[PDB]
Amino acid sequence: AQSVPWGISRVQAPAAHNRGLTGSGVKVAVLDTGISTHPDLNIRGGASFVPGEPSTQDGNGHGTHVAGTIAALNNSIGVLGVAPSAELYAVKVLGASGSGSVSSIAQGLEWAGNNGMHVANLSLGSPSPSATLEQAVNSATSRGVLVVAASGNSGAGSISYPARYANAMAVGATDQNNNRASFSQYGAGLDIVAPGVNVQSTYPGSTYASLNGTSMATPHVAGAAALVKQKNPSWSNVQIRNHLKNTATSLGSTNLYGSGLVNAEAATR
Amino acid sequence: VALXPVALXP
Ligand SMILES: [Ca+2]
Ligand SMILES: [Ca+2]
Repeated sequence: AQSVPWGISRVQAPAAHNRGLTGSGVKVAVLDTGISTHPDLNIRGGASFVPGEPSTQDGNGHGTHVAGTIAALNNSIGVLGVAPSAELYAVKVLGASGSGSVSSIAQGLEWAGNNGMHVANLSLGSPSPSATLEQAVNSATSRGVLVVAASGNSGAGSISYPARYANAMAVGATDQNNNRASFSQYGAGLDIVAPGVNVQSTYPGSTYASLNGTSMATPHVAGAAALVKQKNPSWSNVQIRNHLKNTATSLGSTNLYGSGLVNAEAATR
Repeated sequence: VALXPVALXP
């Protein structure tokens, strides 16, 4: 039977699904370690920019887990994504070890902009800025891509890059009580938060795993953006971004939580 | 560097 992970319920995705909003027709690029073929995922395509790993299959597990939060299929098995009918593209920019270069990430962002992706999920970061990365985020934004990125897991009061760049939407992590997870980076630039503790999702080997981190929070927001895009196909990346923020549930200080907890019901009503 | 598994530059 299919389970609905706590985080999917918390962001109120089922209410959106009841309106017929599932992310149908919306192209979402997952810039990560790959996405492995899985009975609870439909992968529409992708590309790899990691030397030595020509396929988009996932040798780490991280990308597959992130992908299932966005779009695990609505059926009789596994779990359920925020946007179960979104069109997932696997853009491999990190290797099986979990590391990548700024060059590979920038190639992924260029690919997303050149190939019509509307949302790009970046569950990755670095404590250091890179002009190359900044330019790539800005270029993708100008081509219509909503770039969604994780705030980081150091627990500090400043956020990682690329999330810290203006044109990336930065996502922090909450726990089961809507508290900021202790590891979740916060501070100037934080846009919004989403569940990032004990997140069950798809994992390679046709199985499921529960993981923690801002990497897991981020795809809740990427998924919510796809729901808004399906409802409002003429809306631009920045319009979608602001609408998600404006309809978020305030949790207190914008410094700790940004606009608050993403709410897919409010964002699609 | 990095958050958990993803790092990129220092
Ligand atoms: Ca399922
Ligand atoms: Ca930002």
